[PDB]
Amino acid sequence: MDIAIHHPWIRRPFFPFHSPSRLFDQFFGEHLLESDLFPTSTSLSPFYLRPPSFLRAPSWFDTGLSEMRLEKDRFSVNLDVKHFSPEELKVKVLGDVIEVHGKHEERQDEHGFISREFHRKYRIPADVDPLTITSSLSSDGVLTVNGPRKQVSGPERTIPITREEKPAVTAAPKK
Amino acid sequence: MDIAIHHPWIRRPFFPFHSPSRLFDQFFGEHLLESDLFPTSTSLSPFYLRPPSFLRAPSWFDTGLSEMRLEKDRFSVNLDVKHFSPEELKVKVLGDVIEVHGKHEERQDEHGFISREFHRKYRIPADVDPLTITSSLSSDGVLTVNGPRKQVSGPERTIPITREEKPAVTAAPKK
Amino acid sequence: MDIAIHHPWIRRPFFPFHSPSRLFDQFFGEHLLESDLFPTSTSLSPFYLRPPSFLRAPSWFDTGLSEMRLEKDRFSVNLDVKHFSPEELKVKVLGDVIEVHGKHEERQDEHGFISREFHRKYRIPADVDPLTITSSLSSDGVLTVNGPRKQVSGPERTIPITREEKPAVTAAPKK
Amino acid sequence: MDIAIHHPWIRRPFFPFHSPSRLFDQFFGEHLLESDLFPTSTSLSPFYLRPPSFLRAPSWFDTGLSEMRLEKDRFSVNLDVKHFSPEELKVKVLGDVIEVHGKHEERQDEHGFISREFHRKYRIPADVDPLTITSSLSSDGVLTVNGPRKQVSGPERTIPITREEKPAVTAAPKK
Amino acid sequence: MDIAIHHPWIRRPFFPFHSPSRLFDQFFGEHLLESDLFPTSTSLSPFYLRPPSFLRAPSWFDTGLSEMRLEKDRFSVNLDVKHFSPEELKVKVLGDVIEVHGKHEERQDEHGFISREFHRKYRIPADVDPLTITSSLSSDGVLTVNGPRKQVSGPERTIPITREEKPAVTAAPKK
Amino acid sequence: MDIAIHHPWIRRPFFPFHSPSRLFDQFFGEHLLESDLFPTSTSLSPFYLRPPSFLRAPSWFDTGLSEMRLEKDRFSVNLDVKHFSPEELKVKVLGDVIEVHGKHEERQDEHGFISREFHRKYRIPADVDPLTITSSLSSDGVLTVNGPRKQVSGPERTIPITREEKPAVTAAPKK
Repeated sequence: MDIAIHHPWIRRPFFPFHSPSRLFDQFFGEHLLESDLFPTSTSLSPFYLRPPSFLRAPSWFDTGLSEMRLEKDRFSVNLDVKHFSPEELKVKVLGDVIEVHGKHEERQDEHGFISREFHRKYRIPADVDPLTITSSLSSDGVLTVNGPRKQVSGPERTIPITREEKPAVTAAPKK
Repeated sequence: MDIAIHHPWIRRPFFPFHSPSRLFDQFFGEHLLESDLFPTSTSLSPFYLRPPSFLRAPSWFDTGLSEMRLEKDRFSVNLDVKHFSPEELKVKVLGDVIEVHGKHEERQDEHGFISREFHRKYRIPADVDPLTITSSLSSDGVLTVNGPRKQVSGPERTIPITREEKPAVTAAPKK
Repeated sequence: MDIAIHHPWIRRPFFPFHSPSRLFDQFFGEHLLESDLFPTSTSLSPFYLRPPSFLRAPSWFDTGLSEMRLEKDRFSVNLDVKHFSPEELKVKVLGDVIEVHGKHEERQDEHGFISREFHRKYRIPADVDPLTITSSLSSDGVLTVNGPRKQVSGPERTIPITREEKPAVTAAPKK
Repeated sequence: MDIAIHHPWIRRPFFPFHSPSRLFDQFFGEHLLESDLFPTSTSLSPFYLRPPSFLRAPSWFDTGLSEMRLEKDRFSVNLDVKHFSPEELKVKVLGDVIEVHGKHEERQDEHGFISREFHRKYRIPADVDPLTITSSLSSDGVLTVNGPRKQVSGPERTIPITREEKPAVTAAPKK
Repeated sequence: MDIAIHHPWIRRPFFPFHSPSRLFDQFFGEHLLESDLFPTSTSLSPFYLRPPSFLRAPSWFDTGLSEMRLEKDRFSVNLDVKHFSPEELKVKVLGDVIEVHGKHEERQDEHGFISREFHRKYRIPADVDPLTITSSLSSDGVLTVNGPRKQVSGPERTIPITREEKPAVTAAPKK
Repeated sequence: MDIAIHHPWIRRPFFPFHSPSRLFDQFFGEHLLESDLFPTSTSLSPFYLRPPSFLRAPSWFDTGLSEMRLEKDRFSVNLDVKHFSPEELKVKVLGDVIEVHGKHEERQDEHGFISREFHRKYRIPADVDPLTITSSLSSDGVLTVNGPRKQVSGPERTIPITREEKPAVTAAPKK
C-alpha cells in the first residue's frame, strides 16, 4: 500500500569517499564490473555488501549490536499517564498498536473501593514496533517507548522484522 | 584493477518475494501522485534488495538462535513457527508472557475453509520485560525476542520504578 | 495490446556461470564497458550476442536448426476429430486460427449419399501459428498440431516471424 | 582484461520499430494493473532488442533464401513481398497451395482510398505439406516457408495415414 | 505542464565516434566507471561535461559565442506589417508574447490628422523569447524576429534562461 | 584505462529543483497519452541534468557579469534581482528602456498577503536596441541583457531602416 523507502539513508554511505560508487565495488569484490560489479546509484543489484565496515559506516551510533544492518533513525513516543506511581501502570506492545493501562485505587471506604484509571494508546504501524523501539519511564506514572525507530510500512502488514539488524527493516520514511 | 568478485546473490532481487508489481511500487521512488510506479521489469535499472522481507530472506530462520544470548544486554529467545509468512504471523508481549500466534488458510473448498494455527506460548517473568525485550520475525515465521533480560525485574514484572528506585528493582539483577 | 515478454527465458542463459553478466560481456566483446559493454540484468542494449554458443545454451533441444535464436517452449493443440480415417480430414492454418474439416460419406444409397462431417477449430493467436507449430495425426482421423510453440502476442497482430529462428518471436508468455 | 568490443548495433533498440510508447509497454514487465508502462525514454535503463519484429529487422529479408534448402528436413521457399509491414501481410497454407496476400493503404484523400496488394501464389503439392511446411515473415513482408517437404506426400497432398500407413505414404519420398 | 525534451539533440553528439558512450566517459574523466563514469544512453548523471569540445560539436554553427551550451535549432517569426516605412513600426518583446505597433499618418488636413495603424502580435511561449531570438526588418515596414530559436515550455513558465548559453534552455520540441 | 574521474556534481540531478514528480514527467520521454511519467525515483535509471533551470543552477548568478562586454557583438548589462525564482521574475524590453519586474508573495496570513517587489529599471537608448539586445535570467532572479549594442542606433532608438539606410543608421555606431 504505502509508497515508502529510506532513499537518503541508502545514498548516504556510498558517497563519503573519492568516489560515490567504489564503496559498492570494493564491498562486492573490486573493479570486476564485467564479472558483475554494479555502478550503484541507479543500477545496484544485491545488498550482498558483506565486508562489515559498510554496515557500520552510516551509524556506528547504532553500535553494531548484531550484523547486516546498514542502520536507522531514532525517536520516542510517550504514553505519559500523568498520574500515580509506575506500579499502577501496565504496558502492552502489539504489532501496529502500543498501549498502557494506569490502574489505581484513589481511596478505600467502609463501603468498598474508589478506582481511578487511564487507557493511553497509539495505533502507529510506521512508528512503534513490538521490537526496534524499547521503553522506559518516569515516577509520575509516565511510560516512554524509545530507541532506533520503526521505518517500515510494508504491503504485507506484520513487519517487526529487525533482530537488532536494522535494514532492510529501515525501508520507509517516518510513515 | 587488483581483481575481485562476488556474484551468486545477483538472482535474489529479481524475485526476492514473488515479484508482484505492487512490490517495487512501494520501494522505487517517492509518495506523490504523479510519481509513476517503476514496479518490476527486465528494464527497471537495478533490481534492488533494500526492502524488509528481502534481507530477512537469506537470513531465513534469522540464525534461529534460541539462547546464550544470556545475562547481557542481548538475552535472546527463539519463538519458532516452522513455516508461515509474516501476515499469518502475529506477535504479542504482555508483562510476564511472550507469545506468538500464527493463523493461515491452508486450503479452501465448496463452503469449507481449513485454518492451521501455531501458538508458541511462554511465561518467563524473570527473563522477559515488555519494557526492554523486543520481538523480531523472519520471513519463514520464526520470531526471536532479544534485548536486556533486565530493566524492571519484579514478579509481574511490573514494579517499574527503575528511574528512581534502584536497590530493590536491581535486587532482582540479570538473573 | 497484450503485455507479454519471456523475461524468465531471457534471464536463464545469462546466469549459468561464475558471473550472471560475463555471459553478456564475453559475447559482446570482453571487459570494455567504457567502450560500451553492458551490465545485463536491467541495462542491456542490443541482443547482438553473435558468438553462436549463447543462442544454443538455453535449449540445444531446439537443435540449432538455423541461427539467432535463443530458443523456445514446446506444446501441442489437438484437432481430434474422433471419427473416420485421415483421408476424410483436411487441415488449414492461418495466422490467428487453426482449423480442420472432417469430410466423410457414411453410406451410399439408391437415391444418393449420406455425408457425415466435422468442423473442428481454434482461434489462438498466442499459441498456434502457420509456423513454429508443425503437425501430425493418428488413424482415428485425429489431427495434432505440435512443436516449439508460439510465444508472441505483438501489438502489430500478424506475428508468424520465426524462420526456425525462434527469438525474438519467443517474446510472450503462453498468452 | 584481455580487451574486446562490439558497438555498431547499439543504435537499434532506441528506435527498432518507430519507438511508440505502446511498444515497450508490451515488453518491459508483467501483465498486472499495478504494473505501470515503462514505455520509452532517455531514462529507461536498457534500450532492449528482445521483441519479435526487432531481431527480424537486421535480418530484413530474413536472408531471402528461396531454394536448396532441398530434400532434407528444411526444404525452403521464399514468398517475396517487395516492401510491406507485417499487418498488411497475410499468409495462408492449404493442402497443395501456399499463398501470401498483402494489402496496404498507400494513400488516402477526399472520399478516396488507394490500396496496393501483393498476391504471390503457388500450387506445389509434391513440395508443400500443411502438416510440416511452416511459414515465416520478415519485417519487409518477405515470407519464407520452411521444413520437411515430406510427411503426407500424396496428391492433395491429403492421404495423411502417416502414423500407420508407411509404404505407400513414402513411395512418394522427399521428391 | 508541457511534456517536452530535446531527446534527439541530446543523443546526437554522443554517437559520432567508435563508441556512442566514450563521448560521455572521456568528457567526465576517462574509464573510471566503478568510480562513476556513466554508460550514457539511459543512465546518465550530470551534464558536467566541461571539456569544451562536447559543447561545440553538435553545432559549431551556434559559434561558441559563450560557454556550456550544447546548442539549438534556429527559426524566424514574421511581424510583417505590409505598410509604411520602418519609422512607423515600434516593437516590444515580453516573455510569452511578441508584438509590433505600426503607427502612421496617411495625410494631414486643414481639419486635423488621418492615422492608419497596425497591431501585429503572437503569443508563443515555446517559439519566441525576449532572448534567444534577435530581430531584423525590411523597408516595407516588415519586422522580423529571428535566430537560434526558443525551445523551452517549462512547468515554471518564465523561461528566457539562455545568456547565449543555449542548453539547458534547448529542453523542448518546437512546442 | 589511462584513469581519470570527476564526481562532485553527481548530487545535482537527484534534487536540481525541489524534485517534484511533475518535474521529470516533463523531460523523460514523449508527449503521447500512453507515455507514462518517469517522474523521480531511486530507480529512474539516470538522474539527468538536461532541463533549463538545472544548468542555470550551478551558474546561479550566471556569472553576474554587468559590463565590458562592450562595443562588440556582446555588449552586456546585468539587471540584478538579489533573490527570487524565475516566475516571480518578469522581464520587458521596449525601445530605449530595459526593465525587470519581480513580484513575490513573501508570507500569507488571516486575510493578509505580504508582497515584495524588485523593480530594476533603465533608460539607455544608445546602448539597448530591442531588435538585437536579448534578455536572460538565472535561477536566483539575476537577468543579463546581452548582444550587439547596434542595429538601429537612433534616439528612440526606432529609426530602423537598417536593411537599406546604412550611412545615417551607422553614423551612430557601436557607441
